[PDB]
Amino acid sequence: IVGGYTCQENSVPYQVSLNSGYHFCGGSLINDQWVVSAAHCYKSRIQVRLGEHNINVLEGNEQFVNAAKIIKHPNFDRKTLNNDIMLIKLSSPVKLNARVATVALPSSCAPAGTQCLISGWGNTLSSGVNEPDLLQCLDAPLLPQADCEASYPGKITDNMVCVGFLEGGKGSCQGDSGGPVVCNGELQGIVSWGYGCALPDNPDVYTKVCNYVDWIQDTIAAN
Amino acid sequence: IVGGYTCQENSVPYQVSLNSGYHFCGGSLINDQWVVSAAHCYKSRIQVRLGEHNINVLEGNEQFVNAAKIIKHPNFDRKTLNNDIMLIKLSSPVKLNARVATVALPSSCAPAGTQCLISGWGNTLSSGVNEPDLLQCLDAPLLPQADCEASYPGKITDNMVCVGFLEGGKGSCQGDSGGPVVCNGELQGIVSWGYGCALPDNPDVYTKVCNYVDWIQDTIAAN
Ligand SMILES: [Ca+2]
Ligand SMILES: [Ca+2]
Repeated sequence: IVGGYTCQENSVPYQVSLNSGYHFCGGSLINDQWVVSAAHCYKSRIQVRLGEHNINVLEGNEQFVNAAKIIKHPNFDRKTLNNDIMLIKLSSPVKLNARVATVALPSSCAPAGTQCLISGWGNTLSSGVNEPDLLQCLDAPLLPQADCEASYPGKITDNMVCVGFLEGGKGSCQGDSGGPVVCNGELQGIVSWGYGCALPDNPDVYTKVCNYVDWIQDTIAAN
Repeated sequence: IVGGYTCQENSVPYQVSLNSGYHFCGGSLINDQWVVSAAHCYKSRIQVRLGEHNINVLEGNEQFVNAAKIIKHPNFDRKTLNNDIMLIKLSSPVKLNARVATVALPSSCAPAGTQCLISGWGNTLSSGVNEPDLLQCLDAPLLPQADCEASYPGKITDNMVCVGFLEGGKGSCQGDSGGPVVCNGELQGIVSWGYGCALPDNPDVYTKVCNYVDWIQDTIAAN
């Protein structure tokens, strides 16, 4: 997260870090046994870390659990990043508490102009790389589809929404991928892709969660 | 390497990739049993990969060897990046050939205006991250010390040299660290740090190898 602020500790309780020997993607806890992330974050072995604030320091609220089942959306297109959604079933249920909590699935598609919360341990620079220790937060609005499209001529599907600032300076970056976009307490997007980081005219693109609720439910039920 | 070109295969034979389960730094083969890198690339276990072109594909010329002894310069300052030089003794001597060859230590400090060759598997973007598969190359000049200093007021020591373009667009980035800066066939610098990547007014900084020859020799001899 470029140009965000440090979240208050454990203030984003559904935020998880996907770890493969290092943090590589975020995710969201949607029930005591399941995490939703980006399909582009797939790896054959993943340790899910919940209750984190400082990814490099054991603060006492961490829960570390291995991924049992990792399910990429059957129509994920690694080329367009269309259907960039994946589900992770935890090897075991976590203890839900103050610092480890679930986030609701969306009851509807949020309108353009809604203010959402984006979080992650992703790169904090507009140029070069700086990996933060503490979880970063960013308040940003949902843009109208037409600005989305204009920005990435021919690349936006209806399973994608733009979130951000057309003027630059703030945004999601590498390492924020698969993390949450929460609006009025519901998960509206999954951090997916953008061009550069925090650059003018290049908003962030998110997987539109409101398009997969069914998919999410069925999968969880069948698995 | 931002704005460089793809090296001709095995055309930079002394170039090594430092691997810890993934490429994280470059280095230079200076003899059949030793690699010079950046101290900031230290890790307690490293596999050195020589004869690479495509870091993700086994092309048939690779030599993979574990690091036996990893020696950071005793005055390395993790804060200023002063003395950012490290030596790696390979668990065993490599077979020197066409694609795996050594690069000479400098007989003298190169003058400003000399054209050097920079190579690496580092990030190729000015904003955001793109890790290349093939080794990237960049021809760039050595800048006068005064431009160096002006650029990073209070941060340059005499063990540092700037290499690059004051106008931006070309440069070393994350992942090129510890790699070579070769001028007229001799190792003149080790990729060390810069602000952003490929940005105007922010040249790259390299460890000045001509200041450590003695150190290099003694170490090799004593170890
Ligand atoms: Ca922690
Ligand atoms: Ca290879």
